[PDB]
Amino acid sequence: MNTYLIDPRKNNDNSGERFTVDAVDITAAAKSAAQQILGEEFEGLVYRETGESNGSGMFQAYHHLHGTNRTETTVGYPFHVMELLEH
Repeated sequence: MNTYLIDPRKNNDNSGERFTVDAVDITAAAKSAAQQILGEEFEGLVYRETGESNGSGMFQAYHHLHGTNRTETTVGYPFHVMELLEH
């Protein structure tokens, strides 16, 4: 298990409020972060907008728009996910 530092960025009006999640890897961390930012009703996934694969970067959540038959839509604004070593 690893720890990741989450900055919700525009999701909290760039207030500077940040928090951590625990996850096995960065993509799992980004999904957990999206669930925390967007609330219990969010079910979806995330894709990467910045950074190297398996490394820190900006992520964007998306989901299937309920009531429709096809196609994804983004949810929320991008947020940052960073590996964090705890002591």
